[PDB]
Amino acid sequence: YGIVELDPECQLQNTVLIADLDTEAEETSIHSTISILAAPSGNYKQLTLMGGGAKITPEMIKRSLLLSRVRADDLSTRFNI
Amino acid sequence: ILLETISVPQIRDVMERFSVLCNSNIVTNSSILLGKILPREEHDIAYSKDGLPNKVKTEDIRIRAQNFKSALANLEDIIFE
Amino acid sequence: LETIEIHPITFPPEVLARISPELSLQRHLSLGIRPCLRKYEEFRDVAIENNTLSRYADAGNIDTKNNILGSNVLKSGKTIVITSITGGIIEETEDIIANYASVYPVVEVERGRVGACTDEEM
Amino acid sequence: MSTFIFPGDSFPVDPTTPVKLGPGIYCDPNTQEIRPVNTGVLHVSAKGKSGVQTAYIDYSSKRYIPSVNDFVIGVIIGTFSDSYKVSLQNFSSSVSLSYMAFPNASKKNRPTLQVGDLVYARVCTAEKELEAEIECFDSTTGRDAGFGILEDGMIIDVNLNFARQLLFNNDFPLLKVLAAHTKFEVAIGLNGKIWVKCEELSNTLACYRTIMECCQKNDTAAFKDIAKRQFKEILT
Amino acid sequence: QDRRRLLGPAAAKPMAFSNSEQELSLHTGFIENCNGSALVEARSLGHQTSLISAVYGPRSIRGSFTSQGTISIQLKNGLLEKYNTNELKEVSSFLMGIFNSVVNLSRYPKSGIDIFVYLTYDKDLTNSQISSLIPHCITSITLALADAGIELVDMAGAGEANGTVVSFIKNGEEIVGFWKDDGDDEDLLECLDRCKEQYNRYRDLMISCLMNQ
Amino acid sequence: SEVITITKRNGAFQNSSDSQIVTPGELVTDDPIWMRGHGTYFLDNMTYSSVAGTVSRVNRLLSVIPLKGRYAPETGDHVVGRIAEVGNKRWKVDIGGKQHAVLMLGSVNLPGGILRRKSESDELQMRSFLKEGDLLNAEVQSLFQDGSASLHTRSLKYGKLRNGMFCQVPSSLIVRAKNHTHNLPGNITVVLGVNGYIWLRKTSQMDLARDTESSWQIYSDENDPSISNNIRQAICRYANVIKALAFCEIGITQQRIVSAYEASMVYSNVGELIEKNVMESIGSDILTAEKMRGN
Amino acid sequence: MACNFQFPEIAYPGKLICPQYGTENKDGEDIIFNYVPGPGTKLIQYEHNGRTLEAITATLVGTVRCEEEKKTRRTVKNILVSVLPGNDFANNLPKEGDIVLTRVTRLSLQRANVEILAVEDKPAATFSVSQASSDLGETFRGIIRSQDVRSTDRDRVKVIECFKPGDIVRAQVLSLGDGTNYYLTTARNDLGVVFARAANGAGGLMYATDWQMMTSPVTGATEKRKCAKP
Amino acid sequence: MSVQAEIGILDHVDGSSEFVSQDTKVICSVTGPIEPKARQELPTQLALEIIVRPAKGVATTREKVLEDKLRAVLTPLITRHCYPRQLCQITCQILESGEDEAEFSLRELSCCINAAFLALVDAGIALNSMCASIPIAIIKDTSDIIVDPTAEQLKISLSVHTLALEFVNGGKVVKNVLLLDSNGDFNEDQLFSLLELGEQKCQELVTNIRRIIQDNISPRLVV
Ligand SMILES: [Br-]
Ligand SMILES: [Br-]
Ligand SMILES: [Br-]
Repeated sequence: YGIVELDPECQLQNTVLIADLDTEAEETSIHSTISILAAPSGNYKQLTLMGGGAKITPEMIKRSLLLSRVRADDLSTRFNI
Repeated sequence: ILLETISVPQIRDVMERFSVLCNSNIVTNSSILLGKILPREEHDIAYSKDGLPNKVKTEDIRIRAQNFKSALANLEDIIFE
Repeated sequence: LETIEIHPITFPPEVLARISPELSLQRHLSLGIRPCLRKYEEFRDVAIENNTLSRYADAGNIDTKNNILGSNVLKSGKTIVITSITGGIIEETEDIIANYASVYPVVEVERGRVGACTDEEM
Repeated sequence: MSTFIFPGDSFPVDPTTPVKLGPGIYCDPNTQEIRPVNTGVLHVSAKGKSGVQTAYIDYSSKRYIPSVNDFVIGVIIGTFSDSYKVSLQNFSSSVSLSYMAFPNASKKNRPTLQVGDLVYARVCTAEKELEAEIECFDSTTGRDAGFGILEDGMIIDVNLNFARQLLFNNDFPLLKVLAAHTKFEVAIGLNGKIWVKCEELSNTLACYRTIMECCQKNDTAAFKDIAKRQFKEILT
Repeated sequence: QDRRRLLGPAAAKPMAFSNSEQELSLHTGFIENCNGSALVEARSLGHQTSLISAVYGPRSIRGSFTSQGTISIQLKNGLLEKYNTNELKEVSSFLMGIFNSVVNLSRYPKSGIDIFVYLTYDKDLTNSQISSLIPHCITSITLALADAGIELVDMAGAGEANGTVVSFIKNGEEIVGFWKDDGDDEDLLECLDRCKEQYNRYRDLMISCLMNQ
Repeated sequence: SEVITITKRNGAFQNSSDSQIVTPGELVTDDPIWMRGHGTYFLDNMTYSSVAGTVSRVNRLLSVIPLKGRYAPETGDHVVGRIAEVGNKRWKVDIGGKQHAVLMLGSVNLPGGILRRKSESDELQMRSFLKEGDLLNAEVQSLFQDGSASLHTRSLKYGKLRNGMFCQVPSSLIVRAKNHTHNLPGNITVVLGVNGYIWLRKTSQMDLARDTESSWQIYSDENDPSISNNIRQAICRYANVIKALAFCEIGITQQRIVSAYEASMVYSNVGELIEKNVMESIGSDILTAEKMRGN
Repeated sequence: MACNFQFPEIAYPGKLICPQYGTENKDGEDIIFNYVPGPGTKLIQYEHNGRTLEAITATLVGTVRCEEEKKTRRTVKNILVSVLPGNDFANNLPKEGDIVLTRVTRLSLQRANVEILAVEDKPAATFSVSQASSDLGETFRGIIRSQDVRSTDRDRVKVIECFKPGDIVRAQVLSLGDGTNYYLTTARNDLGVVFARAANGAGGLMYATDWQMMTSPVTGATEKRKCAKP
Repeated sequence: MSVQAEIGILDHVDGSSEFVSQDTKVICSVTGPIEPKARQELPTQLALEIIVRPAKGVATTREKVLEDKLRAVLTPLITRHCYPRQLCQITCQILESGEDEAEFSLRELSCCINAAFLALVDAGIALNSMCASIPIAIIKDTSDIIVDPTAEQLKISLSVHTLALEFVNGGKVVKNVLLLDSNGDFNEDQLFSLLELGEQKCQELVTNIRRIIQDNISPRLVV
């Protein structure tokens, strides 16, 4: 997961949590990131917090942990392995 | 040879021999191992409050793409200082 | 009392992404989306195929000239990952870490280059 | 006991007061806030100085960074088409010394400086994202302002603080305690280089050893004794 | 052992165990990392092969200057069947000669076209084998180059018959490469005909793939 | 030897006014008055040799001329060179010395010549005049401090080479002369560079006018569209006899070449001139011919 | 801008398109069509029936397009035959005269080193983005000399006041140069710094208010750069 | 939290330090800003060359991970835009593991972060703020959260943690969490209890570091 601050001078037509980083644009410009290894049981095996950009708040951590569980539940049961 | 050196009967001759040459030259690729998995297009999912994954439609992403392109080009607006 | 208007130079999404990745990100985020055309909390889908490369793929017709014990071909979005497990044997002579083993992985990220192992792979 | 400041700490001076920022102090281009980025003693100039107060941080360092109007000691390490390639410090980015940056310069006659020569020069331009430049003359008058080649002698490595004190502080006893032992001429560079030359090698060597030890101890009330035992030890 | 990889314990020893004409599958442009890519899978008798090609170029070459482009081809061992590095180099050289006769190099000054062919999955089910993989490599490289947008004089294809490999262009009129290991004596004419039949079939499927897909 | 001549040998890796010869470290003289030149070094009164060669005394300049060494460019030499690289506003051309010679953009004749107006696009389009691999005539205009040569082609005599073939001999076998371009029987012309680089081409109108719209095509890679086989087979023959003279350590001159060319006519096929015994005899016949013609 | 009906619609590498020359009869006069090998095609000499023949052959996979271009008595129309695929920096490699979008990587006292990121295509305008990586030096590098910065006063030009590291400079190709560096220019009104941030990307967005001055709407602080005419 | 550090111990480096926590001793050196290699050059920012050397044997992929995590901490700390197209070499020589290196690298990483920071301070390189790192572990049966655990405590641990925070305002305001490297079995409640106690001991460490920095550097400066 990644955390970015919305820049007022870039709007078309205040932090945001982004899930599953892809594309050069996100890998290059997002310096606050979270990596999780979550077991479907409910516990966690790995939790990496790297805050080089926006401040990593407890809310951002909790939301990430929640999504990691939801993602883990999906990946574990999907392919019946 | 060069242009102007060549005459009209010579051109129609060339057109003739070409038509002769052109008209003289005249099972499905089912997967074996990695044929189903590798060329598979990108799909995206969203996890609702239920924790269940939800399929994001392809055309939704295509429209999402073309709408941004119009909002970036035409909807560039004017910057006042 | 000096009021001046400026016409901002615009660029196609692909050009902008190459010119300024940071700006390309912020532009997308202002419309609730991301440069990869996904929303803030949308994950990439996942498709896998297990044991397709293993010698134990067909229980009826076990391969003889194969040493792969297990395998997995995974594709998520546009990225493809191919994993194969092989084995070896060595002579030997609570929940503490001293009672657990691991696998020895060699990852290769094909990026069209040739040479030593990158810092990414290591 | 001194008033130490650390990076990230709140800047004492208020925005209502016009402040000229020196070394150690950083003005964030994005948030416009003024914040200290170096560790040391904060120095703020008294008010009344033409309505502008100068604030900076004295921090310990030995890696020189080129700034305009600095007297430095460089060494010629290369000769390009229109300028010299000169090193102000080992492993640092090279500086350029133009062939026209000399007294009595001409497009027909290049200077006679060879690679390996020491030059006392002044930094004329020091852009952050560009190769810095030095000059060996006065840009307005055209004369040599004591700039140019340093014949023979010995050069000494010294931390930027020790060199700055030796050049700008008159209360620094080092030049005095050395004059009480022998005659000597000295060039002082803000890039942490000190050039010393006497009539005899034994005296230059004695000066070298004193300056080295004094730089190491950094105890002002001990320079006279160090010079005493050094010039004595040479006599043996 | 190695300070750049995790190869495990040294006292460990690898596990040793005791005791139509062709079916094709073609796919192009599935690797976003490069300019052109291809997937070629073939199944026949007691041997199936799944190889992947990837073309990187035209990219920068910071050395002197060249009026035309420079092609490089590298074959990599896959997961299952391994080959000698020498043998992979030899095929690479043989492939370089072929595509230096097909790629319109004049259109890419001071540029480099680096072509990678991954011998991903080569299964030997028989309960110099490299000769039977060569025509599939040429097919993959041709597909990848065309998918990359690199100009080609003609669709280069090939065939294999009794250890003899020969690649054709121009409806099989001319030859861009000839390879022969083992085989028999005075069997040149028979091999040329059999390979041209494979060349024609491969070329049709390639064009069908480059168009419809 | 119908197809290939293979000479064999067993049990061996290989076959096995006086000029004063000196070796490195050898004492040449002990007279401090001497001015020490190349090939020497000194310590007080003693002058030693740095190379293996013959002691040379010109006036009060003592030097030792080496037995071997690369071509040393003198100012005013007529050399043939190949463009090694192109940069900024100059070319670097391979002459065959220790260093590449330089050829400034202002030292050549631009196409269209005196009528051409100066353009700042020429320095960015130098590759349209002389690119890597091109051969050319050039004169050693000046010399650098180390000894490197600065070339120039400011003449109709000098310029890009075509309509022929290249071959090279050791520079020691070609000396300085009044002129190095020569016309030979068979309608071919030789260009004997002092550096040992030789160019054999079909005789052009300029080559004839030497002893008796075109300025736009002085850098064209295109050859003469009409070159007869008799000229081509002449070039091959002249090439082989030059290699034959070189094989026998015989100094190449315009007379020696023509003499060898006519003497080689004994052999029907031109390819017979590549064999050792043929080369040795041809060179030997030239030396003996000069013997009984000189005395 | 219309090919004859005897031409193929789709094309793959090796497919014949048309002879080198064509002709027709209109209004009692014979019109001569001079077909020129364009991008994606090449004149190839084939043999058939014993007599040789040179015909336009497609070298790419895509559609065939034709366009007329020019720059006793007889009339001749020159037609340009090309093949367009149907993003790809390949077929549109930077050539002399082309306009490109570059990024300044290093400034020197006499020149400005950049890397080509995209090339302008010929009829908003279209672009072809280089897919190469700027992290591995995979991108074609170029050089903007000090005398090619602007048109007026090319003798006295300070590089530090024209460009800055990270700036996105729109330039035009002068020559291919060597294998290392292209040679570019910005000596026109629509050339120069197009996109930039204050303090080398450490600040906010700057727009080209003046042709020689870039300002930030938020901070108000300005910087001196050789900007493209707004 | 009885750590001990020394500053400016190396002669041929712009800055150096020696950080010691229990048995874990790491010496660090920093040279910069200096001329960078072409492949290292960054047009606008400073390039970091980060090297980690093990106490035993040669550098392997293990230390390559230590270099990577140490990079994540030092990168946002340094005001890199002050040094465009320039290089800063940062070398860490772990002298004593203070832990079973075959199982853990916890204490070595924290000690490298603290030492690198101190070396950057000594070298006089522009820093946006301060920083402190501590190793934390959770024991098997007791499940207690032990800050700065011993090697023997690690052997009987269920999870190991590296916490490095970014401090401003005289070491009182946590600007951000530079690095949190949690490994092993743990739940959400344990995580925040870890972060709460971890922040306290980190803040105590900065205060101690600030003391060490001033004690060593002030004699060099003038009043
Ligand atoms: Br291992
Ligand atoms: Br030379
Ligand atoms: Br202009």
